[PDB]
Amino acid sequence: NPFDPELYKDAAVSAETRALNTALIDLLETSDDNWDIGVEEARARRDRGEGPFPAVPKSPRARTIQIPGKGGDIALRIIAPETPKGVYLHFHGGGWVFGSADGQDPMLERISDTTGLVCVSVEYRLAPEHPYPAGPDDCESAALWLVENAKREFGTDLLTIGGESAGGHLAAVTLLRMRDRHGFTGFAGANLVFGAFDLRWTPSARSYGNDRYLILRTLDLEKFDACFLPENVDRADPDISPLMANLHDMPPALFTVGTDDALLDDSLFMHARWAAAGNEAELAVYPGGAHGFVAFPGALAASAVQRMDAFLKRFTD
Ligand SMILES: [Cl-]
Repeated sequence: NPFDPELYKDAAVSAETRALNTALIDLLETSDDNWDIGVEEARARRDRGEGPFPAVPKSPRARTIQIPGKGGDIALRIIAPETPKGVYLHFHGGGWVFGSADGQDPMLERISDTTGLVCVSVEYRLAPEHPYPAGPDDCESAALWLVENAKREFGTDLLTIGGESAGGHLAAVTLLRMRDRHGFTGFAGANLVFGAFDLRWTPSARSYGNDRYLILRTLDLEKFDACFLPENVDRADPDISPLMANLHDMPPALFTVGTDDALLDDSLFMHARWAAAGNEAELAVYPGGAHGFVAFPGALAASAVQRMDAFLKRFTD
């Protein structure tokens, strides 16, 4: 199914999806570029709800747990059911530069209500103020804290992980760190939503181009790279590009991606290697889907959401 070539042709893109993408492109090309206004101003504009996209409401159910990290306290954002059936450890996207733990409360609340999972979203340090390995260090600190304390805090030891884009990257990096550095392979499932797994940039990431500002341009990836990775690094390092890693004994994973995404190849490649290492692996490909398409209205996003939430719910009983 996800390798049906028809899935990748223009004909498979619904009228609704094409129209949404066209409007998003226009919206983004009309508004000031984030790289033109600079990082801090771009964050500040999103903060006061002034960005291309309308602000995202915060849940009154959200509460915060400060845990210790290498660079100080790390904020863990919590949305919990009355009786948690497990934990969803979540990492926001934003190219290791933008986004926040409190930037997607509606989604987290939806996940928690449907799955019965307590959602824990991590405020990991952001580049370029705090380049690699700061972000990954904080995500590892969170995962470690959960393994140690989830029973006490939430009355459960069932752990899942997930994230969008750079958050998907971080989810994979964190899984591999927990296995390699701490001998822990106890996560039950991984929700990897259009993540970046090869920071050398896969073919589709290099060739997507900038002529069409559909959420994510090749330019954006190049800028994220410059912020996140010091000159000192080797992008082939498995801690930097999880696609390069030995993937043995990883949890079941769902890879969710649209065909109109610069990072398409990242999900296709990571899926293939995930399966080839002997793990359970599902690839869900959505025709015409933009990068970040699951946040938008419309039937295509709704279908991806149903699939992802059902995937997470599976690991609870
Ligand atoms: Cl066609």
